[PDB]
Amino acid sequence: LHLTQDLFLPFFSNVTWFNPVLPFNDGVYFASTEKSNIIRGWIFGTTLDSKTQSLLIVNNATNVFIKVCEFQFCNDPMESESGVYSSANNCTFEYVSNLREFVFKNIDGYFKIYSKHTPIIGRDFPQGFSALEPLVDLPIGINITRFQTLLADYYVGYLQPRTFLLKYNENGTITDAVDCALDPLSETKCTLKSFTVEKGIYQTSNFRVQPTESIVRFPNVTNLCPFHEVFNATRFASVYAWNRTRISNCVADYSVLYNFAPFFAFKCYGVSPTKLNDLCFTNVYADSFVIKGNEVSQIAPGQTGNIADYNYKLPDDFTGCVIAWNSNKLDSKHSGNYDYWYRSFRKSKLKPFERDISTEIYQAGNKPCKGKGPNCYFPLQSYGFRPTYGVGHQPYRVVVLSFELLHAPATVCGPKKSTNLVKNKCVNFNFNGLTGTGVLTKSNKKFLPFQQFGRDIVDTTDAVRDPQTLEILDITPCSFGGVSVITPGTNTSNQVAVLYQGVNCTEVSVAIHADQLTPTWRVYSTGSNVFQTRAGCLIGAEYVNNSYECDIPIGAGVCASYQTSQSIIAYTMSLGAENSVAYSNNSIAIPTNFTISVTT
Amino acid sequence: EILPVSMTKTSVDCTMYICGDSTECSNLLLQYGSFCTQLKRALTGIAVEQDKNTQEVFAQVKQIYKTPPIKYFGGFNFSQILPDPSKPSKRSPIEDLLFNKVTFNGLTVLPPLLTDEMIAQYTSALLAGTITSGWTFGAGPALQIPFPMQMAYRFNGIGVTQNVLYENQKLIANQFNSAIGKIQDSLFSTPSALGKLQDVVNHNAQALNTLVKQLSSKFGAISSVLNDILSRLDPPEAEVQIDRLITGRLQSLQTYVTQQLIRAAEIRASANLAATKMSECVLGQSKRVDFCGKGYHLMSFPQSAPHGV
Amino acid sequence: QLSSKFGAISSVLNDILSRLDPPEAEVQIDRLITGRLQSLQTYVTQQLIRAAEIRASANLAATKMSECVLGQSKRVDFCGKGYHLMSFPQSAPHGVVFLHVTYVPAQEKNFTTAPAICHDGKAHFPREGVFVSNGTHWFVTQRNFYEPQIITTDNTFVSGNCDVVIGIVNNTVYDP
Ligand SMILES: *[C@@H]1O[C@H](CO)[C@@H](O[C@@H]2O[C@H](CO)[C@@H](O[C@@H]3O[C@H](CO)[C@@H](O)[C@H](O)[C@@H]3O)[C@H](O)[C@H]2NC(C)=O)[C@H](O)[C@H]1NC(C)=O
Ligand SMILES: *[C@@H]1O[C@H](CO)[C@@H](O[C@@H]2O[C@H](CO)[C@@H](O)[C@H](O)[C@H]2NC(C)=O)[C@H](O)[C@H]1NC(C)=O
Ligand SMILES: *[C@@H]1O[C@H](CO)[C@@H](O)[C@H](O)[C@H]1NC(C)=O
Ligand SMILES: *[C@@H]1O[C@H](CO)[C@@H](O)[C@H](O)[C@H]1NC(C)=O
Ligand SMILES: *[C@@H]1O[C@H](CO)[C@@H](O)[C@H](O)[C@H]1NC(C)=O
Ligand SMILES: *[C@@H]1O[C@H](CO)[C@@H](O)[C@H](O)[C@H]1NC(C)=O
Ligand SMILES: *[C@@H]1O[C@H](CO)[C@@H](O)[C@H](O)[C@H]1NC(C)=O
Ligand SMILES: *[C@@H]1O[C@H](CO)[C@@H](O)[C@H](O)[C@H]1NC(C)=O
Ligand SMILES: *[C@@H]1O[C@H](CO)[C@@H](O)[C@H](O)[C@H]1NC(C)=O
Ligand SMILES: *[C@@H]1O[C@H](CO)[C@@H](O)[C@H](O)[C@H]1NC(C)=O
Repeated sequence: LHLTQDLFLPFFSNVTWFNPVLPFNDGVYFASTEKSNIIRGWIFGTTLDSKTQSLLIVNNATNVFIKVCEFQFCNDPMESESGVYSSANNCTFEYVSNLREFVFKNIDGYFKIYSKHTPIIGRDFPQGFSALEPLVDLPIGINITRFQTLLADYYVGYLQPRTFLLKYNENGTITDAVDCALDPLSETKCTLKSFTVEKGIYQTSNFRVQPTESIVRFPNVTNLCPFHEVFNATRFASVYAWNRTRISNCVADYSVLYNFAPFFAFKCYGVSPTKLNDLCFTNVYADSFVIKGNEVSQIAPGQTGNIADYNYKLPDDFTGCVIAWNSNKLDSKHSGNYDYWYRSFRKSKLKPFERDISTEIYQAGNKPCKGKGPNCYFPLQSYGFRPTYGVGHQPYRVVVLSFELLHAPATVCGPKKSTNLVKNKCVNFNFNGLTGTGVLTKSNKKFLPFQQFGRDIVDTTDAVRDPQTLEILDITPCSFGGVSVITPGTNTSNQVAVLYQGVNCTEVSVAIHADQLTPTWRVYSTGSNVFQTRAGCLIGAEYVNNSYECDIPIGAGVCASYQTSQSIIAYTMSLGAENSVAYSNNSIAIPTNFTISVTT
Repeated sequence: EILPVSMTKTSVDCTMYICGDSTECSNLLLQYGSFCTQLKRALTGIAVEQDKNTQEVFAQVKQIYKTPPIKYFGGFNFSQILPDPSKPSKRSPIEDLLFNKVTFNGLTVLPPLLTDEMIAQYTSALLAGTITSGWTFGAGPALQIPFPMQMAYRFNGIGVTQNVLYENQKLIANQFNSAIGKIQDSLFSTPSALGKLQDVVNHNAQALNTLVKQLSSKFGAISSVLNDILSRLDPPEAEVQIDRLITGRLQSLQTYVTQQLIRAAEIRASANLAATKMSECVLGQSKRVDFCGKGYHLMSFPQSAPHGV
Repeated sequence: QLSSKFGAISSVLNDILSRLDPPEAEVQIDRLITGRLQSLQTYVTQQLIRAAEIRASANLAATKMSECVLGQSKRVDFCGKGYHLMSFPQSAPHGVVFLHVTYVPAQEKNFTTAPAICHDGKAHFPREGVFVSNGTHWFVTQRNFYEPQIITTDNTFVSGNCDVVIGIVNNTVYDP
């Protein structure tokens, strides 16, 4: 008995029984039942307008001619003669050779076709079982999203990723596959890896109410950030005289800057999304650099060199993006731009986020240095930025953005529209970049007028207030728990009872009503069969005031059993019979006979 | 004499604990074999072991025995141990003192199968059978016998002739009454009498607290929260961080499960000892030295306690 | 668990070796080794715990055989439900089966009892029986099987006079 997860057709799903362009949702199921031979083939592709390589399939009488060509139309837009079709141009790949069932699957550039031609007796829809064998696997490797039937009484279904339990026969033939998400019983069957279940309690997957909406709440401050002005500054200072530029209280919409300049050195070390707009971070600390060509490699965490030891050093734990672009026509001079200087000598080493300001002559000799003369060199060299230099020596313009991402008790967020707050509802929240799920209620917490978040003994966020409303609210999570299944055995019957452990019956009923529970299968939930007990909510049976011996233990003194009008019943466990001994001042019972009993 | 009998039944959801409802984390966890299945099986085994422990300890009686309305037993008091109808749950005053003296992220505590009222009912039935039918009800059908005659038989059981009891019945009854009275004061004034049960509760609480607290450890990753890492990098880079967090949390779960298994084995041994004591010390007179008390044993009375007897 | 990738390229060493460079192959092999070693450690720990449990069970079985089979035990509900008589072991695969033979009384009968008997102005107590009456006549009998006997001096012993025992009852003790 093999349990496998793959794309399958869900049991008892809606099937459209019939030329529209049906979308190819990563797997389709085709079943045609005719004797007029009207169905002849199929076409596949994305646009199918003679631009991409459209897949062509045709079955004339016995063999399926498979071609990958570029055609506007086929024979399909009193059946006496037809062999002209419409187009078969630009064929880049070639192949040759009742109840016709077909499954078409495409994955990793492989076209898989599963066929099964079972001549069922009659023409009624068969309420039976029949597996499909792999006909051919074509590695043509093309994109397919839409398909149409070809003509000269069929069903179409879409495949979904499910988990199935398959029973292989001694001669390895699949018989009587069972689903794993249809019925509560056909979940315990998958769990136990068997087709027969015994009478008793059985644990299974967990239930969890899903979020309903998603709300994003950011404080209004719509000033755009002066990123472009920093980027489009006319002149940058020396590499050792790098300009720190703090940016705050604005909108960090720098995604537009991707197009203004043709970035060639765009590396992000700590955080690298292409869509870096949902990130809220405190400090940005923009920096301005002017370096040569073969120097951008030195701008990296854990990198050493002349620049790292004398001019500028990056910390090892750097979280930011490094951006550089060519500056030949704006940072060069014909006679040499003798204005950009860099530190070259120093009797010490630099540390991250430090700047050098002293310009005294470096002491390169044992004797004390006073002016030039002996071996004393000025620790400043002017760059000879000429336009005739090579790529490795051409000056470059570099900007360093150092982020500090630790929650968000501060400003500087990307562009994102706000959304109205919702109270008393299991809704995704994005309060100022703090993301999670839960139910938000009114909080009586006395927050001092500087505290933003709030933790608990386990250090989990339990309270938050948004600046746009300045109202404190707690973050109690959405309900969840484990569910159990009650069955009286496969031999006896098939009725089952489910127990949602540790949840209120009203809450689970509300979640069932507005289609909010993850275990999409639903018990019928009739009247007077929803019982509430300390163990949980038991919607599978009715409660009876009679007392019996325990059969299937549930908990808190409640046991379930199958009685006969056959149905499952829940009752309070009985502790045996009752017998009061007739104690008296003068009365003794003496046995008059015995029994020899043997026990194992 | 106090003996632990049971432990809190806990069930842990492996997927929710390791992965905070993230599909990408679940896909990576899926390649780590059947670890979560093993953990769930071990926890279920522990829970059913606890249920069997309490079932074996307290359900040794066949039929529920009811004491007669009039409660004269030749001067013996038997008030602090018999249930008092003038209160809910029908618990004896000593049981009342015992109960009044003692006292999130995928973790669930399952309630015990037998409620405390059922345990109290078993205790009352056992005590009534002991005081009415003597020790005969444990070896077959219950046979009525006056209490002074049962006490005379028990005196004969330790090499003392029965005339002593009929000679000093009043003195012996007064001595027993005073001794049973002093127990209430001993358990009231002294606050640490029930040390072992509270120790078990504290151990379980500490284990749970450590398990929940270790969810905040980075384990050498960017952050301790999955969702932030997911919405911070492309999946290929975030995979390493997800894997590190998964390994750390899985190790934490394995350690917790192993510790719970060892504690469950210890409590199983204690429950077997308690069941043996109830079978021998209560349902009869034991000649084993220093087993049913300190001295020549006469009789015993059980009293229900939270996760113990 | 040998077929689990454990977050690697594959689950077969040969493909990993003959698919990549030595460094990445070494990393993949290290991951696989860690996973498989953890699997072995878990299996060994489980085996140790089960071995301890079975050791306790075997000690209990040895005690039962030493006390219930090789002699008669007076412990209550240790060698069976009821008064123990004997036991017989039977070999079983990876275990043992005990056949406990017990004595169980039945067919109760009600009687009126008295703590003592006062014949010659002196209290009398049964030597090992229980004083019972069938309404008119008084007898002494065993406390586990009804067998009335005529009360006599050789059947009782005298201790004190007739003013201390609460439930003392007039009767006649016939001397032989
Ligand atoms: C280097 O970093 C400093 C510190 O962040 C920058 O400081 C100030 O930046 C503004 C905007 O570029 C400059 O312009 C002035 O802004 C004020 C804003 O209220 C405005 O009122 C003025 O009319 C003017 O537009 C400002 O001069 C500048 N101050 C100083 C002392 O430099 C600076 O711009 C950065 N420059 C670079 C990249 O070299
Ligand atoms: C048995 O013991 C109880 C417990 O002390 C006795 O109840 C006491 O009775 C006296 C006399 O009325 C009261 O002053 C006390 O307050 C009672 N104690 C409690 C705790 O209520 C009882 O008298 C004893 N004898 C019998 C036959 O029950
Ligand atoms: C399996 O193969 C054997 C040998 O060919 C055949 O006798 C048998 O009928 C086949 N099918 C089943 C269901 O046993
Ligand atoms: C801007 O924010 C302030 C403070 O939160 C608030 O009072 C004001 O209504 C907001 N304005 C708009 C247009 O949202
Ligand atoms: C379920 O909710 C209702 C009202 O919301 C409440 O009266 C009831 O006590 C709740 N159930 C439990 C077990 O507390
Ligand atoms: C037993 O004797 C006592 C003596 O105080 C008496 O109160 C009680 O009613 C008697 N029991 C009976 C007659 O059942
Ligand atoms: C005791 O009971 C048995 C039934 O098991 C019966 O055959 C026998 O006659 C009884 N003894 C007497 C003395 O009647
Ligand atoms: C006590 O004896 C009477 C008659 O002697 C009888 O009716 C009654 O059932 C007996 N009590 C028992 C057997 O508990
Ligand atoms: C009691 O036992 C005596 C013993 O001889 C017998 O004669 C008598 O009939 C029995 N029954 C009664 C009611 O005395
Ligand atoms: C027992 O005999 C004594 C002495 O004759 C007498 O005083 C007493 O009343 C008798 N008791 C009964 C219950 O007949």
